[PDB]
Amino acid sequence: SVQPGVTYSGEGTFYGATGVGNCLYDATSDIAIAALNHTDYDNARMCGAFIRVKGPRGELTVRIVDRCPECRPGDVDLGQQAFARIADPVAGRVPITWTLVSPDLAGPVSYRYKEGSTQWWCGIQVRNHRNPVATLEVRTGTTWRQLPRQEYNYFVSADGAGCGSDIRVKDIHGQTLTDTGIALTPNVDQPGRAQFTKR
Amino acid sequence: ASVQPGVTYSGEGTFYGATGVGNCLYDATSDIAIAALNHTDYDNARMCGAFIRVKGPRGELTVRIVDRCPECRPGDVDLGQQAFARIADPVAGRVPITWTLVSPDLAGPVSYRYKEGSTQWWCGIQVRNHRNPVATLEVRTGTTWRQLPRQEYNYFVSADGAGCGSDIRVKDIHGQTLTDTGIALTPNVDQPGRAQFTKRA
Amino acid sequence: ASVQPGVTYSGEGTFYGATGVGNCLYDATSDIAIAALNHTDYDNARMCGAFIRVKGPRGELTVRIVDRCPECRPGDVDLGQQAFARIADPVAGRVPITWTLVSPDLAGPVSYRYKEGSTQWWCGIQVRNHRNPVATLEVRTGTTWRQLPRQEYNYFVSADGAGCGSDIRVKDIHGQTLTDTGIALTPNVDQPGRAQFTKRA
Amino acid sequence: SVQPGVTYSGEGTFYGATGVGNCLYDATSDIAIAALNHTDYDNARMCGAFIRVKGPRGELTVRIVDRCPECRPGDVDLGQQAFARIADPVAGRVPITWTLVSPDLAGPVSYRYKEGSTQWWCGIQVRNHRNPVATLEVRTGTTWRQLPRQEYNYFVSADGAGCGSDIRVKDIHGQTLTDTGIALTPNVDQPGRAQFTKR
Repeated sequence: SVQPGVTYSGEGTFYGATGVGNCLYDATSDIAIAALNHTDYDNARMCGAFIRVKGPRGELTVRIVDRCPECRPGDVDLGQQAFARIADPVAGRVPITWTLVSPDLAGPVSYRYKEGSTQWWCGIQVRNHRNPVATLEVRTGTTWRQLPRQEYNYFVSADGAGCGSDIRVKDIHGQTLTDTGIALTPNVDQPGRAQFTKR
Repeated sequence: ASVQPGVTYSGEGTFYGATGVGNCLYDATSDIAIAALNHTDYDNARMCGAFIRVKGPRGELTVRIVDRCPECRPGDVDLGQQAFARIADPVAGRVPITWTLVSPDLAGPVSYRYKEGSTQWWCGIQVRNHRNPVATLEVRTGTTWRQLPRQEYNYFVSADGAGCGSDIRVKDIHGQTLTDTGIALTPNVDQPGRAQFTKRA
Repeated sequence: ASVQPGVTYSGEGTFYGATGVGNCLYDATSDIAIAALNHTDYDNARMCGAFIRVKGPRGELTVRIVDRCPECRPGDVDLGQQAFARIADPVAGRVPITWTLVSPDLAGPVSYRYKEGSTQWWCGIQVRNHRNPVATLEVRTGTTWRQLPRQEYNYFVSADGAGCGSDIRVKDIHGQTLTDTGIALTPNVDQPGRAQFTKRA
Repeated sequence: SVQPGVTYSGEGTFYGATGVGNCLYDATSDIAIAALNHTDYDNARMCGAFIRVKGPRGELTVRIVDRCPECRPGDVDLGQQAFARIADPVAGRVPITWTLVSPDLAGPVSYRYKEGSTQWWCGIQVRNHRNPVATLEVRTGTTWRQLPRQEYNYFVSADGAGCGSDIRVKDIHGQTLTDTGIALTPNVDQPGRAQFTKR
């Protein structure tokens, strides 16, 4: 699995990325985006990860927004303009190396309840996270309940437990941020009060 | 993450020739109160070592999960032969059951076991004697911590050796973390930690 | 193998900006009647290229499956935006639908496409223009045949190159086999076979 | 995936095999049985496969009856007495090489309906097959329906379609055997009329 501090080798390709994809983020005007190969995508664990990709002609930090099912471990399918920053587009497929980075990013994490969320059933997506998210939990009285991440990058409470309650997220470095006062309001990005530490 | 505390599940109970060995990679035991859990609820070993109180037509018994039943449906439990006779007529073969996760009295702290062949270059760690089911295990890497993915065979594995032999911390399904140090990198020896998870009412 | 001929399914229809590219690895198309199928029913690309007749409040439309929708539930279809408007009011966004597999009129035989980079050491073959969903693909190895496993990206792959460039035979979900020869080991070119699967009433 | 005509390398271990296991076969007095590592087991595709295993002290053909989740690709967890034919039990873990074989085996294939099979739901297991089975289908009028194999080595018709009808099985070599007159009778092994070719 993808780990910080490790340089991976693979192949870079490109596609018509818009920001929509398997991570269920919104379309973006930012070109520095990519789909990650299925293996490394890891059931959305790498959604929103920033990776710095080196190609024959340059390097660029991109955000993972999508999954590439036919790409092999180590492979990255960059957006068309992102690819042109690191390689000649005529080459089509080029050697790359890349690493997971913890970049500058302003503001706190935010939370988005999935369409149709209520106290009976809900899903939560984390947005604006500096480092990849490992887990999400919701408070159930005196204890907390982990919500399983789905490949489409929402953490789901299938029976509604904890929906509308306190939320806490833990990144891949082991840091936990706890958030109160997130309303049970589908389709709105709600800021928390903290960001993960820049590593 | 189907199985949740505070929920009563319905299903069918069957039995098999359980010895204590199985998909959770625990040891043979003389204890009767053991069972295999259906694949769905087993949940990639998240329910390994869980204690569930099972009610059948002839009684109730708290059993620990030591194995996985691939053909059993959600809600189903394949009990050890002697455990089944405590809650049902063995001649029946298959009976209606209800069950729930429990947080029982348990003596001693959690323990850790390094997998055969573990070194600083590759390792796996199994948790033993945990009062509540374990959700996650991490090892310390300098100033940060690294999650080790649990395999279906109930070891949390560090494929590149990072954190092997370092501090360990485990988080149960209720959200409580226990941190342990001084666990030596010694394969196939159970080593006690400092504490047990809280008993949940 | 959830989706079966002769069965009608209920679910929810939504829409997305479909261009024809997607998880089935087909080419961009100007055709209206395309859709993504929910992950469960997509079934590891078994439903790639399936034709389903979808009914919504405004009427019915036969669409071909070109993509997979991971967040959609069993029974759900994520139609192309223009296709959706044939069966429902786009302002509604999400509508009840019913649908079933169809065996439509289709011109010409099946065709085969070797994946980029296919050689004697590794190859993948995609089937195109098939009237009914494909179940299996095999390549001839001397006196026997070898199944190539379908990947979720809708190529049947020979991981070690065995049978690459050999005779090919495909079996549809109705159990009919078509055997084809003379398909060259030439990546990125659609090569026609000699026959189409039977039209099923 | 496991193919004929290839020599695989791995490690041999042993366990208390009785014949019961992930393939849902019955207990047997034959000691020449083994569990195959999860990857090569391949969702029961290798259930009932015969593999010839060479260890440091001997060679033995065993039948796959079970799955070993912690074993790596190429690894075989033999029954205790089978292991003792190819290695000293005190060694515990030994290098092995093995191949998929098409051995002598008498009688035709047989079929077993799973407990609880009816016109509304059924499962079918194939027994006494010389070569591994790839697919099983049941006849639905003028067409045939593939039944998906489960990891527990029954092919299941979730809605009962084809249950009690004609059955046909195709082995990994591409040979199809068709059988009529198999009754919808749970828990009995019913012989077909043919065996797969000895390759």
